[PDB]
Amino acid sequence: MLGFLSARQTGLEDPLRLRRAESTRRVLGLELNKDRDVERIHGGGINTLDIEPVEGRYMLSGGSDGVIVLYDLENSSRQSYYTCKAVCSIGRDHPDVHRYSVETVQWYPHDTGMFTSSSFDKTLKVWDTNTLQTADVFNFEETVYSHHMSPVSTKHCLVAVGTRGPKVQLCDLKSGSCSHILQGHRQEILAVSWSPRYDYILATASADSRVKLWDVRRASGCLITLDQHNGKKSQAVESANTAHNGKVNGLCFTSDGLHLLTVGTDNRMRLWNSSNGENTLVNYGKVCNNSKKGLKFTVSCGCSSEFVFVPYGSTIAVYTVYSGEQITMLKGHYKTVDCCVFQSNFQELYSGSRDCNILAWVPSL
Amino acid sequence: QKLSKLVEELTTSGEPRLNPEKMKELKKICKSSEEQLSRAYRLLIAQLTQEHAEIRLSAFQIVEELFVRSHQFRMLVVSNFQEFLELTLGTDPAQPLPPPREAAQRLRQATTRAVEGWNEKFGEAYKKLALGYHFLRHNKK
Repeated sequence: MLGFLSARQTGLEDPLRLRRAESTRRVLGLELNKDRDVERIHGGGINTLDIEPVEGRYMLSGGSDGVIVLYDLENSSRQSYYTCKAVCSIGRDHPDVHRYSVETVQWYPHDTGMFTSSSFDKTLKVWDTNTLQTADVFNFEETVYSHHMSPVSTKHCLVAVGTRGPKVQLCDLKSGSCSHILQGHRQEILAVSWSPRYDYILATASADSRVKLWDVRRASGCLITLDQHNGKKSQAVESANTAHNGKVNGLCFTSDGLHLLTVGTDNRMRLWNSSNGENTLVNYGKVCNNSKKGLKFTVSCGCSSEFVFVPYGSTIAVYTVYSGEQITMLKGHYKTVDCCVFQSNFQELYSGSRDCNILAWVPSL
Repeated sequence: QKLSKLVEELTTSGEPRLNPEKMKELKKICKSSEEQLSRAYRLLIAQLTQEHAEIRLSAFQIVEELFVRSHQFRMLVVSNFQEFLELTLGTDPAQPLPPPREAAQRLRQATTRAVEGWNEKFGEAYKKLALGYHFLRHNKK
């Protein structure tokens, strides 16, 4: 570290070197901080967490009990020990509270004033953070497994919604049109994720073992359908070209958006070229998931080497994205982990689980 | 060694009762050297994994007394104790299938009472005791 400081100070190395290297070192040293706690408010398992993209100060959390909690992640107290207090909460007494499990919650990108949340009550509610009141509701004919707003699109403000229907619903928060559907999957869509690189590229993963990339502008079906073998087992596309040998219940684009991570109930995680959907054949070993719903996992940002923090049973398994090497397994939960979210400002991780806890993992030293 | 001798002398189910002199001798021996307790856990996993439920009860009581008294098992059960969290989650809760639960219901009640005691006994920063107690109270107490 003193070598790094000296090399930054004298200009041998770009300051970029020290940032990325020290962030990587912090991530490798990621450990359950009993020096930080998250206030327990959910009566049920936390299905989803979302740190706001701008300023990374506030975090949303949706539980199976239907409540939403809005936490402050900044140590506003002068002590080195603090609890991430719950700022707001859509509780059992809020008139608009979800009737059933909140499966996904997402801050509006570009501003912290709005956030959207979907539930097994077949609703995607848009909330005004300041008033804490719903500003819009999108009813769907079938329960929502996942929704996602594009983190990049300054132009369109569509929400891709995956429900048990075989169709992917696109809901325009700009004047409200929830009619658009992308057809081509054959079973429930368990995950949707917009590319962080291209405004209109959407990757949708479903129960039929397929992941499809769509250009929602385009009127002609999916761009690419991810294939495990890239052509070794080639068939007229009616049943082949599966991304996994089971249900694909998780999606995540890498930070730069040039690759796609999909995790499926075949206990595999695969990395795909997001442009031509080619399997990069990164191994990753065996990534244990048996989730019957969407599995929310994240990648690191702004480190020398990219990581992926994937829920592995009751632990969080940390892998290197481009080599597969399992860095470590963060072990602090008591039931299966549903979601982990990465605070890229400080290389911190927050993981929620069915044990009704949100555990913060902070780098040690 | 002497740890195993005391474990055999105490866990024996022919006289399944708490003896204070042996427990204080074990406390003093564990205080004399920390390495006594690191292998003691390995002995206790032998007694938890043993067929007889009374041996499991004895090893649980020995673990609890070393954690609360010796000051060397405290650095095993309240630090570097993910093994302890997993044994708490596997003892009272169902053993992971196919393997089912093998302990007795009286041992389940004893473990519940031990967890309730340890919630306040040593919880300055170890809250997964209380979280596991709540999970039991809402899933497989």
